[PDB]
Amino acid sequence: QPQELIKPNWDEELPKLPTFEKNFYVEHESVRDRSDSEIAQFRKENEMTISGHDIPKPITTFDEAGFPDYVLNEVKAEGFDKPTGIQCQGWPMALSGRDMVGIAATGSGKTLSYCLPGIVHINAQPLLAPGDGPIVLVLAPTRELAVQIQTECSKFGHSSRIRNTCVYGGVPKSQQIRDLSRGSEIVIATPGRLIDMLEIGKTNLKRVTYLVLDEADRMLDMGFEPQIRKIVDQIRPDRQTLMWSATWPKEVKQLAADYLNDPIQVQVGSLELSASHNITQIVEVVSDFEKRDRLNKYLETASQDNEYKTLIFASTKRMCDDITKYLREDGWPALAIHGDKDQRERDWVLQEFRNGRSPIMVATDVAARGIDVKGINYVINYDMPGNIEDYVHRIGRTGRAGATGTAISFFTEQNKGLGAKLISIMREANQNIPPELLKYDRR
Amino acid sequence: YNQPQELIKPNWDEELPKLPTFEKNFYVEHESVRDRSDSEIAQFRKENEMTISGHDIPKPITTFDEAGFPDYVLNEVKAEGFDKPTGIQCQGWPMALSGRDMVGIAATGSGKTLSYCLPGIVHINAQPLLAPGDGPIVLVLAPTRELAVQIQTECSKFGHSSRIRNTCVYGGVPKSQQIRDLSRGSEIVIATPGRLIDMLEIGKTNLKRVTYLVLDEADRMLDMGFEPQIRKIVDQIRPDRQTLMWSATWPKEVKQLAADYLNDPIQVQVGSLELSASHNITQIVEVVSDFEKRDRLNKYLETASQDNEYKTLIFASTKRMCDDITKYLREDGWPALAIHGDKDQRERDWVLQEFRNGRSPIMVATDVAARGIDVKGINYVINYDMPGNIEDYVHRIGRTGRAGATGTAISFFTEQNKGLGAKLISIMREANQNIPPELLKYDRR
Amino acid sequence: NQPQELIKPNWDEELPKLPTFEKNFYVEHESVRDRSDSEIAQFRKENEMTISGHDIPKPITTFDEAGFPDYVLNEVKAEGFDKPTGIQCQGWPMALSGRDMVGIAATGSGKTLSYCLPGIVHINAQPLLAPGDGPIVLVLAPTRELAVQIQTECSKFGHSSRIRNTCVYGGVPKSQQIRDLSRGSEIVIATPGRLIDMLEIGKTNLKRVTYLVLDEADRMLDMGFEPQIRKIVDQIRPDRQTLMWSATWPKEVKQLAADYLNDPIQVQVGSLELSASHNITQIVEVVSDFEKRDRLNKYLETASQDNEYKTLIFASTKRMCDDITKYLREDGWPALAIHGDKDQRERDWVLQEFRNGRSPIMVATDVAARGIDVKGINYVINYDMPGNIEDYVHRIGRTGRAGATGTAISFFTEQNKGLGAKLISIMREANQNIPPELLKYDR
Amino acid sequence: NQPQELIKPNWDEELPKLPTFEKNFYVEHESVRDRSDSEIAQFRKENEMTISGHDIPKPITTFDEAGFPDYVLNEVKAEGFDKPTGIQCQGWPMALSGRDMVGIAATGSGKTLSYCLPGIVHINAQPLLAPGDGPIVLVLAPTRELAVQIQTECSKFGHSSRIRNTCVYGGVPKSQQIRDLSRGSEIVIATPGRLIDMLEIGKTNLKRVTYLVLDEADRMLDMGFEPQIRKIVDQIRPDRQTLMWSATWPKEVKQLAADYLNDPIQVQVGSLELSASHNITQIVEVVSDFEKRDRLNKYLETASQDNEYKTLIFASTKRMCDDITKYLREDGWPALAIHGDKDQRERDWVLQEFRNGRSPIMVATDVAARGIDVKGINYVINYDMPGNIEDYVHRIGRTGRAGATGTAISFFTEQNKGLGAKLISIMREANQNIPPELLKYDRR
Ligand SMILES: Nc1ncnc2c1ncn2[C@@H]1O[C@H](COP(=O)(O)OP(=O)(O)O)[C@@H](O)[C@H]1O
Ligand SMILES: Nc1ncnc2c1ncn2[C@@H]1O[C@H](COP(=O)(O)OP(=O)(O)O)[C@@H](O)[C@H]1O
Ligand SMILES: Nc1ncnc2c1ncn2[C@@H]1O[C@H](COP(=O)(O)OP(=O)(O)O)[C@@H](O)[C@H]1O
Ligand SMILES: Nc1ncnc2c1ncn2[C@@H]1O[C@H](COP(=O)(O)OP(=O)(O)O)[C@@H](O)[C@H]1O
Ligand SMILES: [Mg+2]
Ligand SMILES: [Mg+2]
Repeated sequence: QPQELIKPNWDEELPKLPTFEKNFYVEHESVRDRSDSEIAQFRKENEMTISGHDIPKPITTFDEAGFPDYVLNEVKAEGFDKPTGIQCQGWPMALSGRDMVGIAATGSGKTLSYCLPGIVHINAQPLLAPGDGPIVLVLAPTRELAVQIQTECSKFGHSSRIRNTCVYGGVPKSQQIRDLSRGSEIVIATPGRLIDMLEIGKTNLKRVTYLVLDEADRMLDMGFEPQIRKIVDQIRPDRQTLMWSATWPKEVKQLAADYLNDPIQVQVGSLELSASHNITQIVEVVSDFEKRDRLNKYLETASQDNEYKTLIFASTKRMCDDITKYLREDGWPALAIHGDKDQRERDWVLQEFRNGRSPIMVATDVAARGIDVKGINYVINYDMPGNIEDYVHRIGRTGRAGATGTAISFFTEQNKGLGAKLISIMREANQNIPPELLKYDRR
Repeated sequence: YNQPQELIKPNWDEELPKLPTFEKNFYVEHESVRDRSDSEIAQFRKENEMTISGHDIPKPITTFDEAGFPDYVLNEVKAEGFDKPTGIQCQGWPMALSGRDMVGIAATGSGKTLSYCLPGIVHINAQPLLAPGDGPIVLVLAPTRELAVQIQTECSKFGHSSRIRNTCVYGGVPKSQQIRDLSRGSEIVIATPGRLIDMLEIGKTNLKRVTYLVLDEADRMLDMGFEPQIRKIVDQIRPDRQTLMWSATWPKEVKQLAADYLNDPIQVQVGSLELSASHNITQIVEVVSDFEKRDRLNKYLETASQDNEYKTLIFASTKRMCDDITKYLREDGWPALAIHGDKDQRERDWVLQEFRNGRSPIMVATDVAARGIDVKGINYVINYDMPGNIEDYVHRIGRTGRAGATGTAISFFTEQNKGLGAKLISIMREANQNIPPELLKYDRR
Repeated sequence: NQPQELIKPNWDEELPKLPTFEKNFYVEHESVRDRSDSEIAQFRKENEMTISGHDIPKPITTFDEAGFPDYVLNEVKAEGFDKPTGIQCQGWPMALSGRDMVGIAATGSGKTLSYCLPGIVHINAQPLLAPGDGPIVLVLAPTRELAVQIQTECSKFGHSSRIRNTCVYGGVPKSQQIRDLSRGSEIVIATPGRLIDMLEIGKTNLKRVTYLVLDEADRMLDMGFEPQIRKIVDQIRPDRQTLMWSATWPKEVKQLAADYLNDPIQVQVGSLELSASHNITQIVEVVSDFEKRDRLNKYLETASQDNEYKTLIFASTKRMCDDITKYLREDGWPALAIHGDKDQRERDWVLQEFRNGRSPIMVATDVAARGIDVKGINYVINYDMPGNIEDYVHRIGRTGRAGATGTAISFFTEQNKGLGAKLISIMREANQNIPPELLKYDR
Repeated sequence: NQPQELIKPNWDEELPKLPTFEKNFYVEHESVRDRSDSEIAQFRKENEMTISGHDIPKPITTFDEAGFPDYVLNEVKAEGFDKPTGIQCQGWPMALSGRDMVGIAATGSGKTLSYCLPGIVHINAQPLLAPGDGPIVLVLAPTRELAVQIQTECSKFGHSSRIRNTCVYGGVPKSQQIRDLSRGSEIVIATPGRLIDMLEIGKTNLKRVTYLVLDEADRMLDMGFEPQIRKIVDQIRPDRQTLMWSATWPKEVKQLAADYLNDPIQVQVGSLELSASHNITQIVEVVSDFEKRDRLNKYLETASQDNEYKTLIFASTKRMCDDITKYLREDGWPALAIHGDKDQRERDWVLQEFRNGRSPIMVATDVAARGIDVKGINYVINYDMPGNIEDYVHRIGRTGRAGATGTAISFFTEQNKGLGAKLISIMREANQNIPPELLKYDRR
C-alpha cells in the first residue's frame, strides 16, 4: 500500500531483460509414426478435438513424454500410471512453449499439466540471484485452493530443490515475507493478497516467464480481473501463459483474447454428467439465517437411523471452521477436512468416518476429491458450488452397490445461475422438482 | 498457553502388556545378496574396510534394488540420481531394516544419515494413522540445531510418496512456532535433547508411539553434557523399541553407552584413522585465539588479500557463529558470503556459483554445509572454529592444494577443544609438523 | 523486581496507630428471646446441631429474625430463598455478634453465605477505602475452582450496598489480577500461593482486614497450606474476627482453631457420615495420565452401545475440564462442559441440553455440578479424582435414583494416594469388589 | 553468544599481543615549579591535604595551571566557574601522569572532575574505535542513580573532542543497553551487576580498557560487589591505570587498593567528619513497608494545616520516586519529582515552582537534590533511607539555615538496620529524643 502503482513500459524494457527459452518438447520415438489415423480414433475416443496451428501429438505413457528423469522418477514414486487425457495432449503443448487454454473436469489432472512443464522451465534458467522474484507465477481464485496446487508442486520439485511459496488471504503476511525473502522459484498467489506485497516491494514479477491461470472461470466471479490485469501489466509480455478452468462460458473466451498470444485450447470435459439415478435430490430455497436450524432438523432426522453417516459440504475452509464450531457446541459429533489440513491428518479423519466412529463430517470440494467412503446417508450441501460439476460430484458420493441415497441441498437466490441446469440434473435422474425451484428455470 | 512442570518416570515393567504391538524387522535379502557364498564377502568387507562383530548379522547389499526398499521410495533415490549406495548403507541397511539394535561408526562423509532415515519410513508406513494427540513414531536425537536440520532435510526429500510429516525441534529459539507444527501431527521428530525435555514438561508431545529411536553423533552429543538429559528421554520410551546409534569417533564412551541402552547390539565400523593426511598443505596452527580470533582473522586476511585473486574459505562449527563471522568481517569492509545447513537449501548453490565465478574471495561455511564440493583453487583455508574429530579437520583442509601442489591451513586452537590436541599432532607429526609451544599441555598420556 | 518477602510487623506498638472497629452487630429479636430452653434445645436436636463454647446465642428461625438491615434482606427476598439452612439459623447470630466461630457441615448446605451476609454489614460500618488500602474482608480458599464460587456468591449480595470482590490464585497471569486490585476491593477471596506473592510484590496490603474467613480448612491442611497461612495472619491485626469453616473435624483442624481463634464457639450441624449408596457399581482403574484418554474413548464406545446413554465425565479444575471436552470433540465425540470461572448463566443452557438428550456427554467440575438432580445418568466417569472423598461420593452419587442401578468408572493414579485409604473404605461399605492395584494405597 | 563466560585470561602470555597505550600526559607548566617546599606546605593543609607516596607531583592553583589541552579548557570556562576544587588541584597531576592514585573527599567535592578530564586526553592519544572494540575508559559505580549522575556529568566535557559515553546498569531491560553499546563508546558507565551480564553475551569487550576508575568504592564494598570486580579486573589488561575514589577510609578500602593498584599514591583533601549541624527536629519512626503511605498522609495533614507549608520528600531510587509521586496524587496531594535519568531542565522548572509556592510538595532523589539552595522548606520526610549516613545528614540538612527551626521525619525499616547503629549517635549528638524501638539495631 504505502507507495507503488507504476506500470512499466515494456516496449522500452524488453531489450533490457535477459533471454529465456520456453520450447522444450522432444517428440519422442514412439509417437511418430502411428500415424495421423489412429490418433484421430484415439483423439475422440477420449473426447479430444483440436483447433489451432501446428498441433503437437498426444502421448500415451509417461516415459513417452520429454520429461527428465528427476521428475519422471517422482511420478513413479507417487504410484500413478496412464497420465490423464489432458496430460497426454496438454504436456506436448506446454513443453513446446505455446500459450494454451485447458478445460477439463475438476478432479482430472489440469494441475499437473502445467506444474510439470514449469519445473523444466525453471531448471533451464540460472540460479535465483537473491533479490530476484519467482520464475513461475500461478494465480488462483480462493485462498485454500492455492494451497492444493502448492501441495501438488512440492510433490515434484524437491529433486530440483525448487523453493515454493503460497500467498493467500486471511493470514498474517509476516510469515510469507520471510518465505519470499529466502527466494522462491514458484509463487502461488491470490490476486488480492499478491498486489499489496508488490506495492510494498518485497517481491518482483521481473523474472516471471511462465504464467499459468488455474480456474479462471471462478476467478471472474469475484471481480478479480481489475486485480489480475494490474499485475499482468507488471510482467514481461513474451512469457508463456497457460489458462485452465472447468467451464467454457462466454466470459473465459473474452479473457483468452486479451492475454494469450495465438492460444491453443484443449477440450476434454463434456456435459453429460449423468446424476446417478439412485440419489433423491430435494433442493430447498432457503436464506442466510434459515440454516443452522434446517441442519438440526435434518441431522436429528438422520439421527433416528443407526448408524447413519452424514457428509456436509461447504465451499470455503472457514465455513467448515464455522459449521464444525457450531455442531460441536450443539452436541453433534463433527469432523472436518479442508485444504490447509495435512493429508495424513485428513486421512485419519477419513479412516474414522468409514468405521462409523462419528456419523458427521464436514468437507470442502478440494478435500473431498476422489474419496470412496461407502455407507453415506444424507449428503448435505450446506453451501452450493460455483459450478454444476462439483454438485454432481458432491452428491455423487452416495450409492454405488445398495443403489439408494438422499442429498439435501440448501439453495438461495445468489446461486440461481446454475438452477436452470440444476433442474435438468434432477430432470434426467427423474427426481421430483419443487414448484419453488421452477422460479429459476426460465431463459 | 502456559504450564511450567511435569516429571513422570513410568514403570515400564508394569505398562508393557497395555501397549500395542509393532514390527521392527523388514529386510528380505534380495536376489543377488544370496548366495556367493562367503568367499566374495570376505574381501569385500576389507575392500569397503567394514568390520562387523555380532551374531547372525545379515549380509551386505551392493545395489539399491538389493535393499528391501519398496518402489515408492526406490523411485525417489532414482530421482535423486544416486547409484552404488554408500559402504555403510550397504551393510547398515540389512541390519537396520532387520529390526536389530545397532551402532554404526564412520567418517561424516558416509551415508550415516540416510542409513537410518530410509529404514525409518517403512517402519512408519507399517503403523496405523497418527490418531491426533499421538506423538512421533521415529525419534532422532542430534547434538545441535544445525545437525538436526540436515537430518530434517534428508527426511523431507523422501517422505512425499508416503506423505510422511517430520518436525525438527531445537533450542535457542522461541517455542511459539514449533508447537503449532507438532500439533498438526508428525511421524518423525528430530530433536535436540536440550529442548526435547523442555516440551515434555509443558506437554505438546508424547513419546508413547516412539518405536524407532535414533541417536546421531552420540560422541559429540556426549561431549556437551547431554547424557543427564538423555536419561530422561529414554526413560519415557518403550524399552522394547529399536535403537540405532551412529557416530564418527568410536570412543571409549559408546562401548559403555551402547551396552547401557542397546539390547543385543550389532556394531559395524567402516572408517579407519589411517589414510591421506595430505602433506601438500602447509598447516600453521599456532594461534592461542581465546578471544583474539577476529583480530587475527583481519590480519590473516590482510596477508591473504595481497595476492589476487585470493580465494579464502572460513570454517565454523555452528550456524549461529557462521552467520556471525560474516556479520563480523563484512562490517570491517571485507566481502563475505555465508553457507550453513539451516537456511540456504537452494541458496547455497548460488553462493557456490559466486565462489567459482570469483565474485567474492571469502566464504564462511560450516562442516555440514561444506559437504561434497569441488570448488578447489582455494588458498588460505582458516579453521576459525575447530571440529570435534580429526576426520572433519582433514576434510576441512583437504579442499586445497592438489594440482598446483601447494596450500596453507590456518587453524585457531584453544582449550575448549583440547581433547583433540593429542590427535592433531599425530596427523601433524606425520605431516612434518610445526612447533606446538601452545599444545605442550595437550599431548601427554 | 518483587523482593524482601516476609516482614513481620510489631503489633504490640503499631496497633495503637490503626483505626478502631466494632465487630458485634446483632440485636436479638422479639420472637427469638425467649421461647425458651426447650424449643431451642429440641430445635438444635431436630437439625443435628452440636454447639460448644461460651455465651452461645439463640438460633434464628426465619430471615427477618436476624439482625440484618433491610437493604441486604431485600436481596435474599429477590433471590427467593426458603427457610435458611440450620447452619444459617445459628451461624448468623454468632457471626453477627463479633465472635470467632467454627462451622462444620457438609459442603453446600449453608456455609458460604453464613459469613458473606454478616461480612457485608461489617463492611458498610467502616469508612471508604481510600485507594491504596486493601480489603476489609479476606477469604482464604484452597483452590481456584473453590475461590471463584465464593466470589460468585459474594457478588450476588453486594450490589445494593455497592461492594467489590476479587479472586487471586495461581496458574494464571497476575497482570489482570492487579488491575482489579488497582480499583480497590472490600472483599478478596485468595489462594495462599498467589496471596503470599502479591504481598511480597506490594500490590495489596492486609491493614484493613478486620474480618477473616478460613473456608475449607480440611482441604488446606491436606495441601500443606498452614505454613503459608501462618505467614498471612502475621500481617493481620490480632483483634480481627476470624471465622473457620470446614466439612470434617479431624485433630489437625481443631488444633488449627485453637491456635488462631480467641474464645471460639463451635457449631456442628451435619451428619459426618458418607453412606455410599449401594446401587452403583464402583469400578476403579489404577492408571497413569497418558492412558486416560485412550480408555475414556474405550469406555465411551461401551456407553455408545446403549440407546441412549448419558455419561458425565468429571474433572477437578477448569483447565482440564476444558482439555477433556477439547479432546473429545477432536476424537469425534459430542461434548459439553461446565465450570466456574466462565459459564455463570450459559452454564444452565448446558444443563438444559444434557437433561433432554440433546447431547449424551457432559464434562464438569466438582463445583459446577453442585446440586443438580439431572436424573438419567449412567456411566459417570471420574476422569480425575478429587483431593477429598466427600466430593467423590457426591460425584458418583449422581447415578441411580428410581431404577436404582448405575456404573462409575474411576481413573486412579499415584498422585491420588492420599485418598485411597478412604476410597476403599467406602467401596467395601458399598460391598463393591476392589481390584488389587490400589491395595498399595490403603491406610 | 549467550553462554556463560569470563574464564580468567592468561595475561602473562596475552599481553604482548595487544597494541600499546601510554598513560603519562602531564606537562607541569613551568612556574608551578618552583615555589617551593614551604609555600606548597602552606597549600596542603589550607585544603586539608594528606599525602603518602613516592615522587609526588605538585598541585594546581587555577585551571590554566594544569597541563590540559585547549579543547578541554574552553568548557571549564563555558560553565563559568573558576578555581577548581582542592581535590582537583592535586588529583589532575596524579591522574594526568598515569600513576595509580586514590582520592578521598566528601561526596559533593570536586572528586568528579579529577577523573573525567584526564580520562579524555588519555582517549585522544589513541586511534578511532574500530567497531567491535570495547571502551578505553571504564568507571565502576555502585548504583543506577549514581551511574547516571556521572554519565550526565561526562556529557559536559566530551563533546568537543567527540567521545561517546554510555551508562549500563541493572534493573532495566538490556535491549536498549546493547544498542547504545553498538554505537561504540570510549567511556561506559557500569554497575558491577549489569557489566558481567554484558560480557557473557559478548556485546562488549574489556580488551582495550586502559583507564579504570572506582568511584565510591566504600559504598560499593558494603553491597558485596568486591567478588564481582575481581572478576572484572581480571578480564582487563594488567598494565592499566586505576583511579579509586571514596569518602570513607576503612581498613577494607586500603587493602582494596593494595590488591588492584600498582605502586599506589595516596591523597586526601578533607578533615573528615560530618557533624550534622543541628537545626532539625528528627522524629524517627520504626516502620515497615505497607503503612508509609498513610503515615505520610497524616504528616501531610499536619503540614497542610500550616500556611504556607513546603515539604520535601526524599527517595533513593528513581523507580520508587515515581511511585511516591503518583501515589499521593491519587490521595489528592500535588507532588512534583526530581531524578537523575530524566527531567534534564524540568528538574529546574519544578524547583522554581517549589519556592514560589505553586506546589507545596516535592519528591526528590539523593543525586537530583544535591547542592541546591531551596530554603524555606520545613517538613522533610525521608520516606527512604540512604545506604550510608553521609547522604542522610545532607538529606535532612535542607531544613533551617537562617530561621533556625525545622523538622525531619524518617521512616526506618529492617531493610535499613545496617544504618541504625550510627543513626542514634547522630541523634544522640544532636540530642534528639530516640524511640524505644530503634535501639534494637545498634550494637553487636
Ligand atoms: N495420471 C494420474 N494418475 C493418478 N492420479 C493423478 C493423475 N493425474 C493427477 N492425479 C491426481 O489428481 C489430483 C490432481 O487434480 P487437479 O489436477 O488439481 O484437478 P484439476 O483438474 O481441477 O486441476 C492430484 O491429487 C493428483 O495426485
Ligand atoms: N546414495 C548416495 N550415494 C552417494 N552419496 C550420498 C547418497 N545419499 C546421500 N549421500 C551423501 O552423503 C551424505 C549423507 O549425509 P551423511 O554424510 O550421512 O551425514 P552424517 O555422515 O554427518 O551423518 C550427504 O552429503 C549426501 O550428499
Ligand atoms: N437459604 C437458602 N435457600 C436456598 N438455597 C440456598 C440457601 N443458602 C444457600 N443456598 C444455596 O447453597 C449454595 C451456597 O453455598 P454452599 O453450597 O452452602 O457452600 P458450602 O456447601 O461450602 O456451604 C448456593 O448455591 C445457594 O444457591
Ligand atoms: N571547579 C568547579 N567549579 C564549580 N562547580 C564544580 C566544579 N567541579 C565540580 N563542580 C560541580 O560539582 C558537581 C560534580 O559532582 P561532585 O559534587 O563532584 O560529586 P562528588 O561529591 O562525588 O565529588 C557538578 O554538579 C558540578 O556542577
Ligand atoms: Mg552424522
Ligand atoms: Mg463453602
